[PDB]
Amino acid sequence: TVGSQELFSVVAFHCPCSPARNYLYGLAAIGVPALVLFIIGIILNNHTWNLVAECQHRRTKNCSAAPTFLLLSSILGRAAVAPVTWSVISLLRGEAYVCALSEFVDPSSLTAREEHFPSAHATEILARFPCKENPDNLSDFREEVSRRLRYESQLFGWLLIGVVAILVFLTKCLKHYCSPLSYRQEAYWAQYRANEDQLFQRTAEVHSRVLAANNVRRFFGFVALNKDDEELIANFPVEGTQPRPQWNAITGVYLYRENQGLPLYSRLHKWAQGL
Amino acid sequence: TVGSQELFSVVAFHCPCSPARNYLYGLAAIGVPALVLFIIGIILNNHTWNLVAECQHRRTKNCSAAPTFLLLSSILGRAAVAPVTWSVISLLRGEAYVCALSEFVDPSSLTAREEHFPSAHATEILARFPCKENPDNLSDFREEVSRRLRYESQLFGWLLIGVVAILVFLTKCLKHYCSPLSYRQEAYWAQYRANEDQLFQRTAEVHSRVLAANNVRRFFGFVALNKDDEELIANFPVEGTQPRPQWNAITGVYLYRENQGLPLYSRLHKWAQGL
Repeated sequence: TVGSQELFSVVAFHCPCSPARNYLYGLAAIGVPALVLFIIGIILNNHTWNLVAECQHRRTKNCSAAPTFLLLSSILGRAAVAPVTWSVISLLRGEAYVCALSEFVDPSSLTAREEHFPSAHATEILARFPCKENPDNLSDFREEVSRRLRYESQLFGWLLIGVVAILVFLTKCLKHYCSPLSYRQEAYWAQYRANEDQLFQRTAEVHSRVLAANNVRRFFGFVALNKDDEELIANFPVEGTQPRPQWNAITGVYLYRENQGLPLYSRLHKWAQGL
Repeated sequence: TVGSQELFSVVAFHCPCSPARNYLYGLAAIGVPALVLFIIGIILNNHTWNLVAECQHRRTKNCSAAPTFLLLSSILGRAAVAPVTWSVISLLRGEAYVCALSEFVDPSSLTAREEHFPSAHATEILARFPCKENPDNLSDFREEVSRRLRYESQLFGWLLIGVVAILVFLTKCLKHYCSPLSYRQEAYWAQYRANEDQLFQRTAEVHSRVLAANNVRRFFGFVALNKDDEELIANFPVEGTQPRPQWNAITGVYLYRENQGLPLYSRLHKWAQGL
């Protein structure tokens, strides 16, 4: 609240009342926060790196661009919410759009009201309306064009949130309509991927810690463990880790080939059933 | 004073702050009072009618256009003082001239001050300066152009009163330099014309009254006189009046022919010496 206002004050809009310049600032303050939120949505997502590790060394578009497209749909479903929550919250606030298109209004009524105002004065005085710099001779006209431009901004924001709503609906019906499986089995697959990822993180931490303890014990002569780590060395000994081709056989896109009719829900499962 | 202000209020200037119109009003309020004062100066002068009676039935430009020119110089000396006292008192007041040439100023500084003001707005806002209708953005500019135009008006008024001063000086040196006589004899001639005109008016009233009394006495049987008129009938009887060619021999321009060297100062004197 307090720190939220103290951070929202610097990011707040300040319309530069200048023609052919304010619309560039409006485009920046709309798009560039939406762009950085979009790119950190791709950054925060981990399955993007699964995709790039799938296509870099394998160089395999052999299946199709459609499993990559469904993966990318999950990517943008995690990611692209952040640009579109910013674009609509700017558009319905309308400040960026009035600062954008204040210098594009038909000045005919303004020229009739301002005793034949010339386009050199008209475009510049149109740009000065979002700073409320209109005089008393044009304050009502500035309020009228400000309300019409606020209308256009809010209508564009509502149309954009409507079309992204129908877009997310259509990609859900596409994902369930181009599905190679049920929706109960897709839920089982989602729970399998969550269980495998959580179990794999926990066992990677445990196996890495046991390997580190064996190396340290080889160095010093002993190790410094809590009782939990003493139980870890007691329970799960290691002779050696896993080779890098065997590690490469695990990563990649989540396949759904079915070995001998029985399904394989991930590449680790494919690798385990392959042995 | 009080009635003078009550009459000066209606004749006072009211500048119509409108372009290509206010200068016509300034030209009217300068010239037309000067024109009517000039024409009533010709009307009030009686020697104009002496000139037109000299040139109408005689149709005689036989002497020259120069005695007519000296007579007309006396005409305008009596007359033309009234237009030129009006033109300078309007010009030094400056209101007619600022109302005239407010719509002719170079609007370049006004266009630079008024954010590229167009000539459609500039000429009309130039015309509105003599009503002090400039805003705060141009009040100082209106004061500057008003003072410069007041300068131009007062300088033109001073130059006009200077040139009419040198003009009246040059026509006096012309009249004394193209004089056919002395200046003492010209003073004697002026006193002769005044004495002849006054004596002729008095004896015309007296002789007309005695003729009217003789006609009335022929009608009723008597007359109604005061004691002064009784003395008038007692002193100056009339048999008959004077014929119209003899009356035409009196009127005309004041000649200065000299019969046998001895001068004749007016046409009555010429007529008397001719008998």
